[PDB]
Amino acid sequence: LLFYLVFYGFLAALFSFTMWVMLQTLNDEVPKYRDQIPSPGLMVFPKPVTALEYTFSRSDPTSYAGYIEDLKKFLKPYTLEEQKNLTVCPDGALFEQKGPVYVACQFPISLLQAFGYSQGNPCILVKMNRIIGLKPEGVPRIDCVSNVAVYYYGKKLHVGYLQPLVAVQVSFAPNNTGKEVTVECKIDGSANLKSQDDRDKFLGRVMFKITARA
Amino acid sequence: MDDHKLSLDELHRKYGTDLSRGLTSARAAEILARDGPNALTPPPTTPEWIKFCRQLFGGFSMLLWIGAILCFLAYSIQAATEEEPQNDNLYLGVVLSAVVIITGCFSYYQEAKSSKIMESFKNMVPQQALVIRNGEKMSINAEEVVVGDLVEVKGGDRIPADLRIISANGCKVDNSSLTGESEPQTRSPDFTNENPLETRNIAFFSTNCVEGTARGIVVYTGDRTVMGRIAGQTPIAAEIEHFIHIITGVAVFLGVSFFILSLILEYTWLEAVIFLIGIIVANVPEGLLATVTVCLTLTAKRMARKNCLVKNLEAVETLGSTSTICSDKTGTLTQNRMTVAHMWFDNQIHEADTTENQSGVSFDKTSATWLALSRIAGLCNRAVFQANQENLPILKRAVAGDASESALLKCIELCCGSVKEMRERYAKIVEIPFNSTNKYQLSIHKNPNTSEPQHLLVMKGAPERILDRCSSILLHGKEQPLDEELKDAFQNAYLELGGLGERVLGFCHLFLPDEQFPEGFQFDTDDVNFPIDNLCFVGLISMIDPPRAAVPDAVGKCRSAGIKVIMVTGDHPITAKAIAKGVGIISEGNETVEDIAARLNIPVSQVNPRDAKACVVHGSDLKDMTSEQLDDILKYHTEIVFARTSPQQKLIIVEGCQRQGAIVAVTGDGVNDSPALKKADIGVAMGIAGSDVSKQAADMILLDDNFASIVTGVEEGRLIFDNLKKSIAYTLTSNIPEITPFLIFIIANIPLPLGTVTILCIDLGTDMVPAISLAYEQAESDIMKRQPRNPKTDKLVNERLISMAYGQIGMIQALGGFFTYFVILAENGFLPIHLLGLRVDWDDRWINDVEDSYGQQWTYEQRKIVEFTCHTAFFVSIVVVQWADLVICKTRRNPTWWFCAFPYSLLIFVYDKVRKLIIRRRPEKETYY
Amino acid sequence: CQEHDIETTHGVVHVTIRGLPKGNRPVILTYHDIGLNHKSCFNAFFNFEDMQEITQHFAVCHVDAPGQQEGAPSFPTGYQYPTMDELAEMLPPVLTHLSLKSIIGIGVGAGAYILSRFALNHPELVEGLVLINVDPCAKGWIDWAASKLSGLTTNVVDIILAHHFGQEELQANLDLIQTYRMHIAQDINQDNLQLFLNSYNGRRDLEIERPILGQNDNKSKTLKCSTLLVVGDNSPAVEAVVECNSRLNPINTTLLKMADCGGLPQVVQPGKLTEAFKYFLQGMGYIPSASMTRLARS
Amino acid sequence: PEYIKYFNDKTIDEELERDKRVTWIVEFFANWSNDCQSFAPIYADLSLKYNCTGLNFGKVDVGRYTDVSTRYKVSTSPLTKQLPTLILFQGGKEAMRRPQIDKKGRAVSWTFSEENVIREFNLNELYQRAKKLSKAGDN
Ligand SMILES: Nc1ncnc2c1ncn2[C@@H]1O[C@H](COP(=O)(O)OP(=O)(O)CP(=O)(O)O)[C@@H](O)[C@H]1O
Ligand code: NA
Ligand code: NA
Repeated sequence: LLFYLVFYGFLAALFSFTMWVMLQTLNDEVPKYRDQIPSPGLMVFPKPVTALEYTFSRSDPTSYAGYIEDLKKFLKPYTLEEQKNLTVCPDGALFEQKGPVYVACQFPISLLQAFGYSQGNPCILVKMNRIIGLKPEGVPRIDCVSNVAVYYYGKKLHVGYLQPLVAVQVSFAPNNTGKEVTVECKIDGSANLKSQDDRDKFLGRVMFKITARA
Repeated sequence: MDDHKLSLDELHRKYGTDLSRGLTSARAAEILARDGPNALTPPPTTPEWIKFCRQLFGGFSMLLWIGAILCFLAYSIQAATEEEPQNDNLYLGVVLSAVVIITGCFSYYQEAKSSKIMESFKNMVPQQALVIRNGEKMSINAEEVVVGDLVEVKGGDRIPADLRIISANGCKVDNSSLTGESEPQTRSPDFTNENPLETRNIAFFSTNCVEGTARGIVVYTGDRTVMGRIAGQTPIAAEIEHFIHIITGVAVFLGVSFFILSLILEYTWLEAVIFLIGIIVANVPEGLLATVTVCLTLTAKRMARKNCLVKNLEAVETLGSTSTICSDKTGTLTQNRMTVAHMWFDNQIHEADTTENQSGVSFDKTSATWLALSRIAGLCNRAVFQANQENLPILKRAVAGDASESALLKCIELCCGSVKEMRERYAKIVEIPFNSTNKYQLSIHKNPNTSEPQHLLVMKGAPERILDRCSSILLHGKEQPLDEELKDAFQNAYLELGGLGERVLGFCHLFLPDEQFPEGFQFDTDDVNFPIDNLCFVGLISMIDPPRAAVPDAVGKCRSAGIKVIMVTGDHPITAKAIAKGVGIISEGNETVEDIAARLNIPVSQVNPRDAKACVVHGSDLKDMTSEQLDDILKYHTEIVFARTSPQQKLIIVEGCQRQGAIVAVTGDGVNDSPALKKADIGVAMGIAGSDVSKQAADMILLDDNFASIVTGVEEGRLIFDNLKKSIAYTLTSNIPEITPFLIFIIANIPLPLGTVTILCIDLGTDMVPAISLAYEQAESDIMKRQPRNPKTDKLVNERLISMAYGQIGMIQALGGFFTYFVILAENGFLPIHLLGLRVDWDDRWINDVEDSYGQQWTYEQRKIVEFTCHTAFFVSIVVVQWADLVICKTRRNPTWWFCAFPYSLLIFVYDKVRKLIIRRRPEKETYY
Repeated sequence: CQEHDIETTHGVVHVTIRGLPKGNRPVILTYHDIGLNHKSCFNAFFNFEDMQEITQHFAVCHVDAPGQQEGAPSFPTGYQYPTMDELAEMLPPVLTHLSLKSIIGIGVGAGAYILSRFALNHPELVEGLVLINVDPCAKGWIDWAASKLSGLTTNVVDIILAHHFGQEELQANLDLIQTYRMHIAQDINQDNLQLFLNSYNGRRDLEIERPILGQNDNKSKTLKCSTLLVVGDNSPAVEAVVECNSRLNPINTTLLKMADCGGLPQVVQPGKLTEAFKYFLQGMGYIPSASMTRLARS
Repeated sequence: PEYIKYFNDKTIDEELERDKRVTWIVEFFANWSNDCQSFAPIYADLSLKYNCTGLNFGKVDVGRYTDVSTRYKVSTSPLTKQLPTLILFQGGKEAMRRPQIDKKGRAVSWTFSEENVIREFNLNELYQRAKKLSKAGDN
């Protein structure tokens, strides 16, 4: 009848103990192995309802809202009041760290100027996958082509990290309105930062389809 | 178109053979070379690789071809529609092709292994033929019979080829092969009918000579013969068929439910179809029937090196459910190697001994009664010395014939000597062969004496059946009338000599009067005219037939195993009871009603039969016993001896035993024992001294004619029911590790621990585990101490086996695979607390920022290389863990950071392998763990 | 008991014959196993009460392997010990020195192999054979490797004890194991004992096959004598004797798988072995006046 | 067991005549008897307790050594039920037997349990006497 209750109930005790022993030989700031994620792929924010296809109507507040509150919530820690407690790292450098306490740099939200949905020039943020370590190579630059207008040590150590964002503004002028704009962003000017794969269409390149309903 | 119309001289002309010695070996070899083997009958068979086509097809193996063809069609459509097609559907088709190819190779090997042994069993007992070659009686293999041989067929003998009968001493053949009639048709050397199929001078191939003797010239051997020119459920198999059906139903239910849930969970149509066909063809118990056949064939091979040749695999499992053995004394329970101990010609125990010198104890040819008895014994015997081993001692010699006859011949040679010359002096006129129905054998000879009446009568047989036809005696060479003063002494001699388990044969002779039987009197076997009654008794003969050396131990094993041993014998109720006590059939304690009527003095009619647990039943009392009267004997008595019983009453005995719900094994070595051999659940024939008819009627052949070999076969077949469950509980263990990944997937919303290709790869590596679990088996120390298995109540598969196999040895292999999955996902960053609710974003191809627990962000195609690593690790870990578990179990009882692999799935085994030892659930399930 | 030392062109065999009288009648010749003498193997069997009805009619000759006797000097360092097949060549001169014309053999383990090889070489000097725990086959390759491994890890006494006795009786029967431990370790010379063990391990193969009726009339190769194969139900040598049950003519060969029995059936079940031996001997024309056991008991 | 001492038919008399102060408790057994196998562990755990210097435990196989079965009047026939036999040897001479042999020469049936050995052989008092006397030998 209920004989399995005692058997299964205490069967998990060995399973839990073996899980516990495994969890105490790991760190909390670095994975044991990390070769599957050797280079960082790219991604577009906000994440559409469909396969990276943005679709909003300019004559509607709710149509472009689902992206506006997403961008506002995501870009909240980047604001001026929430970046005043980080050291300003030199521009163009390769800032490293070795101290027992790690602190990230400052990323001002004023970098991503101009979110243009109502104006007719929607702004979507193209991010970069975070990899623990993996210092970038050459001149990292996100090249986005359709007028397209472009503008780590761990979650525990590098606390306060603010990754470099790139904001892509695809203008919808009256002469070209209602089209399905397909932009092709890609990392350029780098060697470690891979950009060519067959099955992995996102390792370096992200392709989104922005469309405004006239 | 035969030679039944030819003359005796014409047979010599046509075939070039002398009809007194046959064609000699010099031409026999040439004729064998020219025409080939006697029994050709070549059947056509499969070209072998055609069977491979059936192995790589059919059953549930065609679902994988359906899946592979669907995958290839979808690949073709995708390649035609979209440029740069995804090389995944082609790989999917290739994998489900190679899986079936490998599984079919496994099945073909596993079936050829069984077929090799099963065909090996058919050559241990070849068909034999007695041909007269070089003027001597030899026994060639039946395939060497040559057109023109001289073949002699006795009773219960398969006829080797088409014979034209030239001599026949009352021969009747069973022609049911070409007709439907089973009545024995008489055969004579005389032309009877124009049709060769209805004449009396032709005996056909494959028929049986059910009575008598004959001799013929082979006319058609291979395919020119009339036979060569013209061309089922058991409880164990039924149980394993019903179980496979219900488990297949469960498999289809689970596969359909999983396919529906996959469609609900946003699966691809082809992916979900392949998942359903990988679940169905992984949960079905394919190979269970092959494993069962492997077990049966292996254990039939094991009990053939112990002289128990089974003629089919259905007798392998019946031998093991046995609860009654009806055995025959002479040959089976006794060695049939007979030596003389005491003599009875006078009213005294006349001892005898070996070591010819000093005459053996103290006695010689002084007594004329002894002289007459010796002459009678020498003349009545048909056994003769083999013409070899002359320098060997008389006792250490080769004699062909009946064992009692051989002992008598050796005795006469040791005492008087030159029994061949003694028989030459007394030329035999007529001979009446011994029959199990007549219980006697007589002969008439010619007397070269002085006061002889010109005719001599010689008789031997059952002592009490001989005294009943004797009116005179011979004491010290003088004839006296028969009275009680000698009858009490004769019965006392039978009681003392027969009470020692010594076989006594009554010999008697009557001087045939000359005035009634002249020199040329008519002497015919049929319608006897000689005075069978009123003979002169010249004494009995007491010799030993010791029990077989391993038979008392076998009776002890039967007694401890709950098997009833019944002795059916034709000997006296005195000798039979003595032998039953000497072999242990009637054990100490239990006494016959005649024993408890003499331990305390009352008449036997005043004794309650319920006080006696042993009885000796005379065969003449069983002939007037109803079915309800034999029932009161077989169930109220634990030890039954049927003495003075003909071979035709063994049918009544086995029928009465079977009316009690027993599984009867019966022993037979004659044509008259065939209905008993065909009625019994197991029919046992004798491989040394047994008819070709009994060897056909039987389901088993005793290569040594030993009762101990039957018990050894029962002991070996008892080990089938505990090895079949180790296979039904090992084909089922792997199912839970195959279906728990998807259940946990659905419930806990975690990345998939195991995929369809790896699901179909798991059941490949774990497919031969039950097969190798039976070649490395062991034997229990109490297999022969248990009561017989009830085949109608004892079930191979029960809830206590299915529940154990699934919920105790599959839920602990599933955890050992889940450990490898969790760890391979943990070393890469994802912690088990994070891996919960992740399957919605883990499986989203357009969410390429899935947050690692250590802060990293993974692309879809980077997550689905760790996922496939987890799948492959799951498969390999489960397979290697099952193999190592097999080795550890049948060894113990009856590297770089790789602690998460096979290590834990063997560690989790250790805990329940040990903790379960504490429960000791009695109604025991700690044999497996 | 008369003890003889016989020079035998391969060493010297020590034989102890009890019941000296002989004639045209066979004697009983016994050969022991590894770790034993004739005393450690057959001295509580021929002293058994039921056995005394068979030893008044037969002479018993007890054969010791060269050097595996009582009070045996150590063999020289690296002495060339005779093979299992040279041990069976020492028996015909034993028979001629004692004026024996024929024997009935009882052998245990290695003695069964030696007596079987002797009966194969000279079938005219043997009438019957009681073979106990007989291994007709070579050790093999996996077993050879395991022996080479256990030779250094385990003591010779424990090796021999595991050879003789099964796993269950190595723990249950306290006084049997504690008796034969002293028997092996204190009554045998330990250099000659390892010599005998080495010669038995590389024992070659008994060339015997079961005669097939008819076709196999070409040459055949088997024992032409009444064989009684004896093994216990719980002995480590069950499979070896069952392999020896095949490759032997079933016409004259008997297999006794004794129940409730272990490694050495002649010392733990001598009553059940005496009865089988008596019936085996009576089947060949000996002691015909001996009453059937379990009949004279009642 | 290194506490029970197994005897031959030479050594038993040697070690019974070696010391006259010592009490010897010797079991006469045979490897074919099934009763001696049942009494085998009981004797072992009795010697595990009462093994003082003045009281040692012995054993002898009378199934193999038939010269002990005669000098100590222990019947090896299986129809006598004399096996196992427990004999006490106070002062080198027999002081008590189990099972006891009556006038006719038939052994009275006796149950060889642990609780029947200490009581009838006075093992609890032999232990105390021997352990009290042994301290005088070292003084
Ligand atoms: N050659 C022979 N001539 C005459 N009588 C014979 C005989 N061989 C056997 N008998 C007698 O025939 C009787 C019955 O023989 P039957 O063949 O029916 O059973 P059986 O004696 O062979 C013992 P079992 O039935 O156990 O094999 C016995 O009394 C026996 O002495
Ligand atoms: Na399957
Ligand atoms: Na399975």
